[PDB]
Amino acid sequence: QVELQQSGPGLVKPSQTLSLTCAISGDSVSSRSASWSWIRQSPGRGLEWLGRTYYRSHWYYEYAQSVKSRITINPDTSKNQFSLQLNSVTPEDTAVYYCARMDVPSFRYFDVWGQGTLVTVSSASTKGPSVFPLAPCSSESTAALGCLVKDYFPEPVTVSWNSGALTSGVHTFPAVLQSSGLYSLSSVVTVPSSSLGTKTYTCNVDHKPSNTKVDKRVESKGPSVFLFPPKPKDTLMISRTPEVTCVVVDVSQEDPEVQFNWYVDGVEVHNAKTKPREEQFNSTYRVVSVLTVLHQDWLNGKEYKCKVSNKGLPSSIEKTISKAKGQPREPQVYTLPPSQEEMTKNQVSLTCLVKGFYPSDIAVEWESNGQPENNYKTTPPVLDSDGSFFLYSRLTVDKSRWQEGNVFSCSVMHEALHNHYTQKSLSLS
Amino acid sequence: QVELQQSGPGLVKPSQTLSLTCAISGDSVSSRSASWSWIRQSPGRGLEWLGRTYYRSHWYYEYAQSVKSRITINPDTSKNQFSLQLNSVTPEDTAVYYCARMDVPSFRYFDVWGQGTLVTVSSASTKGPSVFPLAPCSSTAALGCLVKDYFPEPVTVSWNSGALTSGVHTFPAVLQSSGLYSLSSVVTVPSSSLGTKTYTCNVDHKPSNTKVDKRVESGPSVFLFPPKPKDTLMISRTPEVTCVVVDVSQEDPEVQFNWYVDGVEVHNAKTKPREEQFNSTYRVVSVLTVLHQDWLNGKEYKCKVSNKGLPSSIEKTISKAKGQPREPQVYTLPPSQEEMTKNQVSLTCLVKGFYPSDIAVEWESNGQPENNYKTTPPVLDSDGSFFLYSRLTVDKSRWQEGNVFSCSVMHEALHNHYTQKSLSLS
Amino acid sequence: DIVLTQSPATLSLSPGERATLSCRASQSVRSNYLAWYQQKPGQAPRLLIYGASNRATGVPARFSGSGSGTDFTLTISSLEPEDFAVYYCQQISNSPPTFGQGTKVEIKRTVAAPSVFIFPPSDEQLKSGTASVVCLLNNFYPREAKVQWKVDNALQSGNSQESVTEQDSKDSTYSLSSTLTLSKADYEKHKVYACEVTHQGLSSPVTKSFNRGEC
Amino acid sequence: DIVLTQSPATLSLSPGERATLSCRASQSVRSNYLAWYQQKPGQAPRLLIYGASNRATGVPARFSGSGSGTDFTLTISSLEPEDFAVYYCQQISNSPPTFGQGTKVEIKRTVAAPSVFIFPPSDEQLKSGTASVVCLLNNFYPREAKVQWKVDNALQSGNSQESVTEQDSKDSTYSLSSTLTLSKADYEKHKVYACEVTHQGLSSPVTKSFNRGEC
Ligand SMILES: *[C@@H]1O[C@H](CO[C@@H]2O[C@@H](C)[C@@H](O)[C@@H](O)[C@@H]2O)[C@@H](O[C@@H]2O[C@H](CO)[C@@H](O[C@@H]3O[C@H](CO[C@H]4O[C@H](CO)[C@@H](O)[C@H](O)[C@@H]4O[C@@H]4O[C@H](CO)[C@@H](O)[C@H](O)[C@H]4NC(C)=O)[C@@H](O)[C@H](O[C@H]4O[C@H](CO)[C@@H](O)[C@H](O)[C@@H]4O)[C@@H]3O)[C@H](O)[C@H]2NC(C)=O)[C@H](O)[C@H]1NC(C)=O
Ligand SMILES: *[C@@H]1O[C@H](CO[C@@H]2O[C@@H](C)[C@@H](O)[C@@H](O)[C@@H]2O)[C@@H](O[C@@H]2O[C@H](CO)[C@@H](O[C@@H]3O[C@H](CO[C@H]4O[C@H](CO)[C@@H](O)[C@H](O)[C@@H]4O[C@@H]4O[C@H](CO)[C@@H](O)[C@H](O)[C@H]4NC(C)=O)[C@@H](O)[C@H](O[C@H]4O[C@H](CO)[C@@H](O)[C@H](O)[C@@H]4O)[C@@H]3O)[C@H](O)[C@H]2NC(C)=O)[C@H](O)[C@H]1NC(C)=O
Ligand SMILES: [Ca+2]
Ligand SMILES: [Ca+2]
Repeated sequence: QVELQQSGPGLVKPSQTLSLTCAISGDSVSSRSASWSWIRQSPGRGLEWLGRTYYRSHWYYEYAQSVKSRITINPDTSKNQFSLQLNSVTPEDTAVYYCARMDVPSFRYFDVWGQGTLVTVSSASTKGPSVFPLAPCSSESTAALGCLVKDYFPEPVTVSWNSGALTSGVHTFPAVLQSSGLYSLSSVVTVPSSSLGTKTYTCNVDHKPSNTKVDKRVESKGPSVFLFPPKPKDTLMISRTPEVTCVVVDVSQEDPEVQFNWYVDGVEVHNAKTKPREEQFNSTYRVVSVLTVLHQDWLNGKEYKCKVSNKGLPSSIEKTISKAKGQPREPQVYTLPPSQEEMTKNQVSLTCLVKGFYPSDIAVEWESNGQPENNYKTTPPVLDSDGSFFLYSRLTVDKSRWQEGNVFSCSVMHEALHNHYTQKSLSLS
Repeated sequence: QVELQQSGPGLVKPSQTLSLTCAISGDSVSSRSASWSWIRQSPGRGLEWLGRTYYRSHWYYEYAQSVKSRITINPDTSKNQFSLQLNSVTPEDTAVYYCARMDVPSFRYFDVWGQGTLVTVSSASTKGPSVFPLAPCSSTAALGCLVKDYFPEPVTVSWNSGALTSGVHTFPAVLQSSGLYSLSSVVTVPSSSLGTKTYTCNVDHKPSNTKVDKRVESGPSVFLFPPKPKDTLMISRTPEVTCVVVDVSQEDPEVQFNWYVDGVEVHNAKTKPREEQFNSTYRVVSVLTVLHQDWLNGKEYKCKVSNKGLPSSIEKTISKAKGQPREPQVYTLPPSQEEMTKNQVSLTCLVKGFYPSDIAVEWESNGQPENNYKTTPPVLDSDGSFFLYSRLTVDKSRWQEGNVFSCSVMHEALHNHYTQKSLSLS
Repeated sequence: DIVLTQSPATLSLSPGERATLSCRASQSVRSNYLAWYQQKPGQAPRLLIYGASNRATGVPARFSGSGSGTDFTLTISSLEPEDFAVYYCQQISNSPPTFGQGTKVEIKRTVAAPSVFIFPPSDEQLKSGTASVVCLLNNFYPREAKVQWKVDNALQSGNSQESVTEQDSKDSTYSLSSTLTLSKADYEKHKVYACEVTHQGLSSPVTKSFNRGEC
Repeated sequence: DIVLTQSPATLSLSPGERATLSCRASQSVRSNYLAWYQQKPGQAPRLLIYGASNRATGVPARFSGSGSGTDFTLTISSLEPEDFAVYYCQQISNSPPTFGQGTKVEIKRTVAAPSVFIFPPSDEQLKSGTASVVCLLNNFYPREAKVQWKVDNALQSGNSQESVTEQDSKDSTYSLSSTLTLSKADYEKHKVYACEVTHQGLSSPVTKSFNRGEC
């Protein structure tokens, strides 16, 4: 894998010359398939290509019109590198500069990029940072520590903790330019409160422009349950496996090990598959129990009760789920072509109206030429004045595909349909 | 060693008699070289000799001319003591009275003295002190005791029964306008000792027989709703933000609402009285009228809920969805030919690509509203905009007659917040 | 130069949702010369799609490109939290190569209240003549948060600055620092230093404070 | 009676200095019958010199008496801080025995700033209907000190009383108490109670305060 390594100072005095170098590893600067390029990025102007150098039995140079009078990109075949020279810089040249490989004459994509160099146009002198500790003044399991890095110029600084050993819970804030014209930022880390007495925490600040590395030791003085039904498609297909899912969140580390007891119409069952505790990013635990349900049992209105017991709750949390009670009603399925007013667009809407169904549990999918179409959204079921439900499904297709006469189909799975399935086609007349 | 111990009350009413006793240890009251004396001291008159008793094979008595008519000094050979009796006292007799040994005929110096008795000539009654601790509100710390409203002087103040003497300052008493004395006694101690060591001031007021030892130490849920989309979009309508409090108990005090617009408190909200719910809890609603343009410009509305008397609170803040508004595209779709077998058919209105999701959809025909419709909630699309469908059910005969039906949409990103799209059999 | 107009400028979606990003060209672009890039904070753009529809090396299957002429689309079939990035389209059908202005993809997640911490200025900084008091709001969602500085219960204004981290690629949260800057003289004039935080995840504002002299 | 006139009435000297105290008699006094006494606060006078020139029992060598007839002198060769006292001459050459009016010896020392402390009224006293607020100025020199009471930044007048200790026998300092007396009603009307101290040892006045309700 080809690598580009950028070097050169980012701080340039106004009217002076910006000089950067891009060292290539894994490819040749003389490659007949590559173009060795420079691209800059700034908020507001965005990504802007500056130019390229490339060899095709002769060295060629191409530059963006805006910088043509001040730019030079020179290859060096001895060191396998290429440079950027931008003369008479102004504050408008402040940006991140990247070198990049444009490759393959047939595609000309930029597949390999340098790390970028932050270029600041300023007459101000380079100044290394001062670093101060951030420690609490004086119950809580987690503590925060940090370092305040200030009075430096230009950007950037790199901050590490314990020489790079500590990365978890580290937040290094973006720098802010102060009224003094110097930058300031803080780097923080959250650590276990128990470790504060035995473990040391040191921030390391690298400021390459001033060639300084600064070290600073920083010295210091519930559960919820959710019960999910099976997916409507699973209950209606004998080849699919319907399941009810019990999820426990906000389980604490201090009070773990949850007890899962199930009840099918009040009768305890012991075939559930309980997964082990999973630690979350917010330091809590999540536990999941999955109970395979019999297709006909769910469809006949059986009740599935999940009882959860944990030290965090005195009264055991219970949740009960079942299919909606009431007489099942067959859905009517209608396909509607795009409006003629929508034919002015590159993309058109294919509509599927599904109405008169009960219960609201339903599955709607789209297909074309025996393959699933995924660029659709279906509304939730909506209650009609007659107690039944309706919804609409909208498939977005390229106008060309619709105009070509391709047949699109809306498939619906519901318990009140014959063989739990119906399909309705839609194509241009 | 020779010592003199004085006793007797110092408080004497005007015209009455002062009586003090001096007890001798280490010498005899009958000593042929000694004269057993009384001397008083007052600011202004200074040290003044009152007289003596002395034995020279016979008891003799010599008195200062100024007190001769009222004084007696009597020896007691059984107890080795001598007394002072001063009759018909006046305020001019207020002083510290000392007994003393005058010794050696060749020199007649006063080598041994009693501790002194403070004598106050006053008709005022004896009153014991009130003792209060002096401790800071929140390396060296100061503590003390305020000894107030007592009469007469003196009081004796000690710390930890006399164990603590270093850093102790007992101030002179001041006679207050009430005619009662007041003083403070303080001590500075290491701040580190405050947690382990105890500090007690001991106040003794012999006239009132009082000894004081003073230790010196030192539910409900809230939901906040935005205005109805049509209300913010029509200048003739009144948009309002609704703050709802649920799970209020019958015994709970009055629910108080504080409202804020971009942090600025407003006082025009209309709070409705508490209402009991079927589950025996109570529900309270506060409604705040908002200005159309303020809501559309992203102003923040804050409802703070608390109970009268109690200090805790629940806060909620609401404002319009953040993100670039986008104009809805409105398309009307006729019924499917397969639906033409029914007495009633569906007229469809597809509204898509709008942002924010706040929208109102209605139907009309021949300048009159059509109410037999249902609209889906807005659905978030893969491009971050929303879409919905509205379905108007009409009699097939009305559709077939060529009646023109219209889908009306109100959204902030539409010109004049309104658009209408017609649909008829063609 | 060919102009590439990207829509929407910002896209906020939950993990598991489909994302659709549009790129509209001012002039027809030959499909082989239309590419898509993904740029994460502090990194160079990463080639995602080339030749309008070809997945680049190491690019997950959830990313796909489509379109032709002037209308191109990048689809993320099922969003992952690590997909937080700015996505750019790029053309080289006609020289010079040009880029779109990007679509910033933000990841929706459940509301998370910030964990609040207050830091007094160190004795070392105090000796230099400046007192910087720092308030940290850790791992919260949404990004909207209010921080108020109170010095001896008096509300502060114009003497504090805020900085926010970019959305975390794993937990989709933000962190925020608020720094109150005072001279050593103005700092020693008062005792109680407090930062009051207001956020959607907090039922009532959270105050973290310290008393100058107890540190 | 024989009158003894002592001079000077007051003598302020540093430790190590020689102190010369005079006693002049109105009639001739037989030398054997002229004595000197030293009186320290709260104590009886102590016999120092008898028979004009004899040091009494346990009296240090720095004390010496001289003179005859009508002119007597007490000399302290090299003053010690514990020598702070009032010195009296006394005669018994002719009855009745009489005393001089004394010479008060004060000790000079380097300037010492007071350590200031404020005490709120106790809850126990508050119950009785009176609030006594006490300000302490500890171990200072010289005696001159200014104490100002400020209640909600308003200067107080006629509602405070001062009391001073006698010069310390070891460190030659003074201590002072200032007591502000208010009714319970007038006390609960205000919040900030402060005592402001002005002294030679302080570069700028020192203020000690408390907020009623925080105690
Ligand atoms: C005792 O009984 C109380 C009253 O209950 C009502 O009456 C009984 C008989 C039943 O019929 C109930 O179904 C009925 O609600 C209960 O109060 C309810 O408490 C719950 C919380 O426990 C509240 O839930 C919250 O609801 C929000 C939406 O609320 C709107 O929509 C409801 C219909 O869907 C409607 O009932 C509400 O009145 C409300 O309607 C809007 O009102 C505004 C202002 O007037 C109008 O401008 C709008 O047009 C109305 N819109 C509609 C559609 O009509 C949710 O937003 C909210 O969810 C949010 O927070 C949760 C966390 O709590 C998140 O998980 C979630 O993702 C989301 O962000 C929440 O679900 C409910 O609103 C209360 N009902 C009323 C009427 O106030 C008590 O709970 C109950 N106590 C006990 C112990 O049982
Ligand atoms: C610590 O972190 C935990 C983990 O959070 C996850 O990870 C972080 C990094 C972020 O990415 C989070 O966004 C992410 O959630 C938190 O756990 C979450 O707790 C909240 C409650 O505080 C839970 O909310 C509830 O969600 C229900 C819906 O849940 C489905 O959909 C979610 C996506 O929208 C999905 O994340 C869930 O996994 C779940 O998915 C379904 O799972 C079933 C079973 O496997 C499948 O069959 C379905 O196909 C899945 N569906 C989809 C769409 O994928 C809501 O239903 C629920 O609301 C109900 O109750 C409330 C009252 O609480 C009512 O008001 C409301 O009307 C309704 O009835 C509720 O909102 C959330 O699910 C938890 N997340 C997970 C993954 O478990 C902890 O909260 C957090 N702790 C702290 C203190 O910060
Ligand atoms: Ca190549
Ligand atoms: Ca508008």
